[PDB]
Amino acid sequence: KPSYVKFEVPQELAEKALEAVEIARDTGRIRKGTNETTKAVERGQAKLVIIAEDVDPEEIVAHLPPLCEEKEIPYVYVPSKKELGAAAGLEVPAASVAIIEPGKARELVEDIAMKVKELMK
Amino acid sequence: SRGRFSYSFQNFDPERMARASGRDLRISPKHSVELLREIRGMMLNDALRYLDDVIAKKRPVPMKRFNDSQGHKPGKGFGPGRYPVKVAKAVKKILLNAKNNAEQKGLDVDRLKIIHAAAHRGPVLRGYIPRAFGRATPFNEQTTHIEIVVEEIR
Amino acid sequence: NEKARLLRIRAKLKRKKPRFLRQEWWRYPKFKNDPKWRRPKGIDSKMRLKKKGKPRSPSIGWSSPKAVRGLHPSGYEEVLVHNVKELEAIDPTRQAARIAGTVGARKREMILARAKELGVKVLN
Amino acid sequence: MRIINAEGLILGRLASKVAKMLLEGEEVVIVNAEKAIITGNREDIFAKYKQRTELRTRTNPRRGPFYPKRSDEIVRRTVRGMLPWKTDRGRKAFKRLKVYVGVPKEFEGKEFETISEAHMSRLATPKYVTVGEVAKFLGGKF
Amino acid sequence: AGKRRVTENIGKGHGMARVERIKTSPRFAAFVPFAVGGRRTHPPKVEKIIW
RNA sequence: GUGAUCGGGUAGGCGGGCGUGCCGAUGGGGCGGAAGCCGGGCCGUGAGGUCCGGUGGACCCGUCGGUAUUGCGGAUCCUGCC
RNA sequence: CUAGUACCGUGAGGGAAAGCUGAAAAGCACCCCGGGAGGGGGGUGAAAAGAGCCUGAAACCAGGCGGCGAUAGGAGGGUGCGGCCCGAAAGGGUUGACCCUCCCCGAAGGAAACACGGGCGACCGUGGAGUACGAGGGGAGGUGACCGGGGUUGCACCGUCCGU
Repeated sequence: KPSYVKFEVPQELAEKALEAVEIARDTGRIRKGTNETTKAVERGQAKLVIIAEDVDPEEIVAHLPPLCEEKEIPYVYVPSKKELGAAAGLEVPAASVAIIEPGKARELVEDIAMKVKELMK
Repeated sequence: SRGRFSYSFQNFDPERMARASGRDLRISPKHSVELLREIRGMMLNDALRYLDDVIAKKRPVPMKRFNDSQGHKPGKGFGPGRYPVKVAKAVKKILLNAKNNAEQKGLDVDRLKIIHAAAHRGPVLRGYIPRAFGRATPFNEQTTHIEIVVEEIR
Repeated sequence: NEKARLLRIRAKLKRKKPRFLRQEWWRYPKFKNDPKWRRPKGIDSKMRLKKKGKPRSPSIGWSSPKAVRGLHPSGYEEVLVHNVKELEAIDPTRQAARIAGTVGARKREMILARAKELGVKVLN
Repeated sequence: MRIINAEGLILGRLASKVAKMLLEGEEVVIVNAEKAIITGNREDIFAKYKQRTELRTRTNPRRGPFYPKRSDEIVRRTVRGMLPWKTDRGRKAFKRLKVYVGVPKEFEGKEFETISEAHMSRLATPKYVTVGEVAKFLGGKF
Repeated sequence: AGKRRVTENIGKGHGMARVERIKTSPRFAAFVPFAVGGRRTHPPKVEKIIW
């Protein structure tokens, strides 16, 4: 139970978001990296965002959650940096991601959105 | 069966291919090498015709690697050539074995193509010839292995 | 910082450093299949005379800065580990762990679990 | 391509300039090769070139040397002498050059350069001969 | 040990090294330290002092 | 801390290190796969060390102290293979 | 180990080589081809380890893949700059590869344009100016995925093997 987190995810929409990211990378255009998603949600380019649960130190993405909260972007959690970066399409880990021009997974993506709305409020 | 030896061929598919070998043959490996080069890539029917023409001495085989003191032959591309009859006979037997094996597998014998043909040096059988001034020198037989894989063309 | 600077120095120096091999290692298979350095000792040897156009010989100048000599490129000091009792007495701040190659899978798993608890970096 | 009229130019100085151009990377065409000049006494000059022409390998004349008798080829050979002929760089440079006797139809009414540091008013003494004279003495068709 | 064979050298002017060899076929080298089956150059000796 | 007043080297003298087999002790590994072999990485001026993958199927390594048939390119070297 | 044996010499006498299947023979039943030795399908076994039997190195040979390959000159290499190809992750890297721009400090060293003048001249002196630069030592923002390595090979410069 890390500190800068505020939510909990069941495995079901966890893996749902897994596929969402995998096929978003495949089909549309998406953006992987802490600075990257900072900038996404700053410029207001962010449709859906993901953060990792294996982030040492806790200084690296602590602000992403509040700044997304402020600009009203959906942001969820995923357990392993390894799987995160893998589904992002890399031989390397990865800590936070964002999606753009999301085709083929509107269903999935804004379903995660509504489930996280329910988990939030 | 009795796979005492193996093949240098990689990626063998049993649904499409068939194999045959000849082992410990008392023929020249140099002539084997030169002649298998020429049938690499042919259809079995064409290769059998070629081998019969060689055996009858109606078509020469080019000698590109092992060609010392060798005469040239009539026509275009010659250059040195020979007529290796013994080797051609043994290879004919190997090819017929391969055809049998493919047909008991279930492939079409008119759409088979040779996709692997290679000769290897086998073990030497040692001998001696008497010479002058009290010497005996070696008089040896060099042996050959030959292997063939055929594939069916879609 | 000073250590980062000296690691940079070491990296550059050991990129420029040649591989030190005996006189004619390229000519005979007896030298290609066991490549090593041996001192040339012959009266007429050009590599002994250190003549231009000829490969170089090892010297005490090619050595790395003392503070960073023997360190992993990460920057840590390696310690071979054959069991979990050897894990403690590692300082996770400057030491890291390398598990020995003869350790079986049963213990590999245990050592990795305890290292995860203690927060010790395992390089393999 | 730079086109140079060799009329009244000193052969060696011309050749030095041309070799440098070919090495720097330019295509060159020399015209009026027969009208270039060589300074000094006729007997010494002619003796040099005849001695050049009678040099051959004693065991086989198909292996050279092959020093020239014609004027365009004399000029070409001098330039070749000023290059690194034993390297690929020199061979490519030498391929970038062409030499012609007189002016062929293809170059008529065109811009002809001139090399100022080669010119015979520069000279004082009148002892000089012509490359065409040399070719005629050696037996060249021009 | 190594000192049992009877040997002969054929000497010089034969294209070969001057090496003691046995007299009957197969005429292999014998007795000397660098021959296979020969005496060992400096072997362990029971007269050495341990105490 | 000092070195403008140290930094080539044949014969040759002196100092410190790497590697190999067995013993007394000590710490350890191995059918969840030892030695050996093939291919690749990292450290080390270097002699060399260690890790990854593959092949293999039963033993092996580190440190302290002792001991030795203890390190090969060459002898018109020896044995065997090509 | 069927060794003072085989074998050599008229004879006294001389004198080799040669160890290891598997826990168990469970040592390949049955079918097609071949004159046959054998090949191919099938079987035993944890594993072919198949008696031409533990492991199975190097030299050498054949085929496949990659790079070069018929205007070309040095003992087969060294340094530097490029082209074609390959990738493990034990090396690194989205917790930021490479690259682009701007701010600060900066050793020894050190410009040019330009204003005047000296010299027959090639040039020089003065001020510009110890400025602009400058190995390197720090910072800030744009970018978003390679790098290090390896095989072979092109261009330029250098290079007459080893032991005595």
